[PDB]
Amino acid sequence: GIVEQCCTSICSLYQLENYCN
Amino acid sequence: FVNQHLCGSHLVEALYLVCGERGFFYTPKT
Repeated sequence: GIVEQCCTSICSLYQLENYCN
Repeated sequence: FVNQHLCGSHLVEALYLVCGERGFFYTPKT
């Protein structure tokens, strides 16, 4: 996901938030 | 800070800026 949401598109800080803790 | 694509090198820098001191774990590959 995070690998295909930002490189393969535009992901935000809340979308990337699913990887913090 | 800008809505755009963050390929791993950008992600590691957008995921740390967004959640660095908190640490994380992103390594998906589908």
